[PDB]
Amino acid sequence: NYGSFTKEHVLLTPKGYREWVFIGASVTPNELNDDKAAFPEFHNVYIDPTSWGHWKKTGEFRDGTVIVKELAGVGSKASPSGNGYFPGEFNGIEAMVKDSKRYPERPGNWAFFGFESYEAKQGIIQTDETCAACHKEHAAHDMVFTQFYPVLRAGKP
Amino acid sequence: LNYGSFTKEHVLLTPKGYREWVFIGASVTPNELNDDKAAFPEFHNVYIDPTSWGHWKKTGEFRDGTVIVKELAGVGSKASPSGNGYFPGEFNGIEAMVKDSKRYPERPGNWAFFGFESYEAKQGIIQTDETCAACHKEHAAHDMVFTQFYPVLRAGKP
Ligand code: HEC
Ligand code: HEC
Repeated sequence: NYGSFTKEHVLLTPKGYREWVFIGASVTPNELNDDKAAFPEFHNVYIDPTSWGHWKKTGEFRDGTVIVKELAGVGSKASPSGNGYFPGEFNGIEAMVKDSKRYPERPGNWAFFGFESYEAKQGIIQTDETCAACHKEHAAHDMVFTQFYPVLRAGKP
Repeated sequence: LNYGSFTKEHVLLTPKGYREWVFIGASVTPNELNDDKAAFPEFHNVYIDPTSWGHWKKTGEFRDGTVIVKELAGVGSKASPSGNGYFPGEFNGIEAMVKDSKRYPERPGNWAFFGFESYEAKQGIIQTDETCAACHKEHAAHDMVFTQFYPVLRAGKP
């Protein structure tokens, strides 16, 4: 079980998630979003190893699934490989945890967490309006935007 | 504990399970920003093997036996509920590089670079130094790897 939680079932700030299973990266640069992306700017997304094993067998997110979206800045727009976007420095993380026992009234049993900094002890749980509304509305599978996770789409049975 | 499988002629066999290796960073060179034909289209998701990641945490150096896989994917869209930008589509192919001072004593940095004809190919095709190493040698921040674009590596070294 890769998440740890407070008494009130708040996700403690994940550690070592960069050693979890990467499932996809997207980029919303500030310069293409009126100088402020909602989630600036590169997004590197990870699912915990245990939930990955379960996804390879079921194509479903189990209770205990932790997904971390790590934000990084655009570091440059041209390299020897051509023009585009290339990452810079880390900016922070978002996370979501699915758990029908801890979050029985949350849409999809998912809890969404923001993090004040990489130094924070624990996440801040989010109201449904702030995160779950957009994800339920538009994500291809169980409030996870799998249309942007080719690792997931190719790993499911 | 090495992650590269090789023929007897030291040819790297097509890496399997590298999507469970340690992701070190992602970039994108969209076709539309490169004359409709990027050199490596389009998203690049880069992995380093778990043993060499463990060694990199300790030393900030690539051990003998390092395998790095660059997985290419398409731009699947440019707009999503999160904003405008680039979002990946389907998998396009892989590039790889393997460090080995005994198998590859005459290659710059002892790196062998491999292209792969498709995801079905049994093995890679080792590349001449002109085709890959020359660019990597000449611009990569560290030991022919573009660590300026791998924040995972930079933050994970001592
Ligand atoms: C990516 C995200 C992830 C990664 C898993 C996933 O479902 O994709 C997490 C854990 C997370 N966000 Fe989310 N989000 C949105 C989109 C389109 C993507 C994938 C493409 C990309 O990386 O840009 C996400 C969309 C939205 C959004 C639409 C207006 C809302 C308001 C949010 N997301 C809000 C939140 C959170 C509230 C602070 C939060 C903790 C999220 N998302 C977590
Ligand atoms: C990315 C790459 C990687 C990942 C490791 C790394 O050093 O970044 C591999 C294994 C690989 N390529 Fe290379 N390449 C270049 C640049 C700037 C980046 C990182 C930024 C990005 O992802 O876009 C690379 C540069 C170049 C280049 C400059 C003109 C050439 C000709 C090549 N690369 C050629 C090759 C290969 C020849 C077929 C090959 C097997 C590569 N790269 C592997």
